[PDB]
Amino acid sequence: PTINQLVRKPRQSKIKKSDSPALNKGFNSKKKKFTDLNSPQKRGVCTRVGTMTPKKPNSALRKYARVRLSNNIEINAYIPGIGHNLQEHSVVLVRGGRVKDLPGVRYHIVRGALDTSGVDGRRQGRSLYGTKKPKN
Amino acid sequence: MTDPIADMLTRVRNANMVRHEKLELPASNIKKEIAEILKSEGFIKNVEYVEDDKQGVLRLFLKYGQNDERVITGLKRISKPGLRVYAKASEMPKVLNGLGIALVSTSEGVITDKEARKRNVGGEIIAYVW
RNA sequence: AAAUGACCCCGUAACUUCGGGAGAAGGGGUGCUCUUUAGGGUUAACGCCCAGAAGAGCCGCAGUGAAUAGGCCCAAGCGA
RNA sequence: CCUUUUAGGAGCUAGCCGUCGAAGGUGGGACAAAUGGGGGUGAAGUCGUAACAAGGUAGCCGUAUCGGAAGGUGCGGCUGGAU
RNA sequence: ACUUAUAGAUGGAUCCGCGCUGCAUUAGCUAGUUGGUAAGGUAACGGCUUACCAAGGCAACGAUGCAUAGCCGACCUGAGAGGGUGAUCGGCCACACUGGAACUGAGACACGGUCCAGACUCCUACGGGAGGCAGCAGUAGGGAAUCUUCCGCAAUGGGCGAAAGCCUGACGGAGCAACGCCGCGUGAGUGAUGAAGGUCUAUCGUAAAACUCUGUUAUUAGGGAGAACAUAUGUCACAUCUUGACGUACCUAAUCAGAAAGCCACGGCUAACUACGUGCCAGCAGCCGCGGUAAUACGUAGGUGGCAAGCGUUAUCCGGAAUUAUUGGGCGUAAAGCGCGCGUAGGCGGUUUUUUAAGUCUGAUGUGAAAGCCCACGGCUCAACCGUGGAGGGUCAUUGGAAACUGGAAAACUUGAGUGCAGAAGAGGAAAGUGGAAUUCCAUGUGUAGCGGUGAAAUGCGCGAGAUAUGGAGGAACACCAGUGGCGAAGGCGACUUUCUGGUCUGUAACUGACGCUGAUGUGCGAAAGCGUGGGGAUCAAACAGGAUUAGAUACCCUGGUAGUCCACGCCGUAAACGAUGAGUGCUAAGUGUUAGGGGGUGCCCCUUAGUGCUGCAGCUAACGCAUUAAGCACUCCGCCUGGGGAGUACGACCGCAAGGUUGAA
Repeated sequence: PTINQLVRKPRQSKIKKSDSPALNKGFNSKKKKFTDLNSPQKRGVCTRVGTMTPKKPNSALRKYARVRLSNNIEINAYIPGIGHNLQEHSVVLVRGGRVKDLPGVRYHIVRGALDTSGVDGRRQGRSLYGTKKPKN
Repeated sequence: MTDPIADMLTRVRNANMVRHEKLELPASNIKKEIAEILKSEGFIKNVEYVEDDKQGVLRLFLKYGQNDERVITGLKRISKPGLRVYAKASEMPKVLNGLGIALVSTSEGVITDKEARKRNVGGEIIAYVW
């Protein structure tokens, strides 16, 4: 803890990397290179539906979504809830980041969000997987 | 031996750890100032000055009080060749809300922590001896 | 078969057994009159021998105006 | 407001010798970017038999040599070796 | 109302200064590097092109390259240092299709100029036109949202004008996006527990009704909030017979009853209430965390904690994050200490007086403005929109007196030193091998049934090896003085016939009167093997030839077997350099084992001027250990470290005979 060589030679900070690096980004075609944006809002347009089986910690069954973002790369999602949207090819409002217990996926759906409304079997949630005009 | 008082300073508290005194130490012209201005408060058995040339010899003879307990509980210098920190005589800090004392050289003779506050004089204000 | 080719000045890659590759590749300059000073040792100094930059001008379609002088680059196979 | 006003010996803008000539134009690899096997990892039919205590040929490190992890040899600091 | 000797001024600035970021995968330095010397010229000195000559000017200190490239009143904000983004808000500057551009200006290469090269939707008897909203719109759009072509000078006059007058597209008039948040308004006097009961089976039920209260939303109405404009009016102080698109606001206004969408998880933390659906079928889940037959989580259902213009989410730095350490950083141990003999620059860099009179002590001064400052307040239906500035504008217009000192820097002190040193140690090192473990070889003094072999045997030397040694020199090591002893910085290390060699220093210090500390320049150099001579076998050890195995072997086992095993020459470096200990200043019980060698000494008692290893007082660190002979407390440098991987894999820069290094985002 000696200060001579401290202006001769400095120190570092910690070492951390931020969250969702292949997110918060809008891929170019005119100038071909991405934008570092951290946008509030964004879209999702669909390529498949997707589902993998081996689930230990829950040990029930539920699928997810394989939705591609701009212009030739693998981007993957998951539908956290009791609502099955047996759909695809949508145009939505993204939710950024991952919910607990799925590795590598960081992209999601807001309730409603211009494509569908949601799993309409919900009426008590009034704020989960599709819930609009709910008597409070 | 480049600081002629350096370790000798805390050697008060690193000699009186269990309140002990067998440590003779070497001198200065401020080892005619380090141990001579707190006898102003009855702090030493005897350091009257150094009685030799070439910055010689001195009995440290550190007075211990009536509660048996560390006259100097702890102590650091914060002023050494290699650590030069110079402040003004105004906000000379509050040395444990004023519980300690300072004995140091000034820009107008020699003072203490009883002078900087009421004379606006001093340079490298040194330590907090208690 | 054609093309490149002499001399002078720029500039020169990957690779390597550090010798090379290499004249790598790429460019640019030369006619004639007149000046200037740039030479030398052959010398008693231009007689004698030339050759060195910087400027002025004159002419043609073309100025080593004829003859004689390496075509380059990238990638495989085989044998030093 | 050049003053043989045409004009001219000079001489001013326009022709003629030129003067550098930025930029574009092409000239080379560095650069390039969606793209055009290493690994990184998957998600389990599969595989060796153990390291943890003289644990099942004791437990490890670099290295003449190892090598589907595990698994075994010479040699350097070794014990983090028990009797 | 003209032109000039002249002015106060305008953007600026001719320019000075600190303002003026990162990339070490970029030091042997650009030929102008050092600066003097030009006819020249910009309101402007002058390598600015040129004018004359010598570079080592550089120099391991960032020459230079070099990647975003505005700054600065703003905003979230700290306790404070300020610390960052500087977008509404820009006061200053880079910038108007493009390369220019002969031009020019009360201010130049000029956003609807002036020409000529380009590729654009294009207009043209194809004179050939030259235009692009980094200036309001709107079109195909890309679109989380990403706006009114509503109006036209009236809030300021630039310019033209002796003047009456303009253009506003400078500035204005706004669908307003519930974007900011507020001004507050959509129910009242309420009500006996009050029902026909919705999780639970008394709960939100003081639910309800049907009675009354406020204007404030809504039927109208008159709606004139500010404010002073102007040659001739009579003689830059200045002015009348000259200022209502929004010009209707404050709209009390009688006022009916003109509802304030709906809240999340629904337990406990992030603050939440219980359950039928649910039998692991769907499935709960801000780090913690839940359904398999009582989800005090889930589907759904009446709400308590926060709420009414508000519900879950979107992601940016702030104190919080003390996971920057300017305030607030580890060393043996997370995630961390030197191969060290070596060691440039310099961070640090003896004692005392010091010549210094710079600076700090701090300060006379200058006291040069701020709208607002460490504050508060006044105009305002309080909130959108303005203001007194006492805090002097932050060494700014003057340099100081305290020598106590980093500072133009004269010395002295010496015991702290190094060569003198008795020399003296120990495996500090270089010493041939006279002699000896003399080796598996074999006629052999001697011979044949064994030298010998084993978890399990073949391996293996006998159709003329043997047993140990009679010649037995040799390939070689001191085998025995050999100890943990101790030279030396770690790797080490063994008779000497000894060929040589330093320091180390044990006692005080003779000389000189600071005789300087970590040490990235350099140099570097450091374990068998990997490395260099051919020797290369004493022949063991790798491979293994080979047997053998409980159910399970090319094997640690086993005779023998080709690098190496017997090395005087090129350079090195990975190891548990597991020594995981980095080095200046002493240290609060000293004894103790004692070391060749010794301060007082003389198979008798010893102290460090000493040295080691310590049981361990004493006190700290962090659970532990150090300890008169200290990780503890005080001045130190190369520095690293600041939760884990993966990560040294794209890729990579420079050393280099070789293992190879030594770099480096994701």
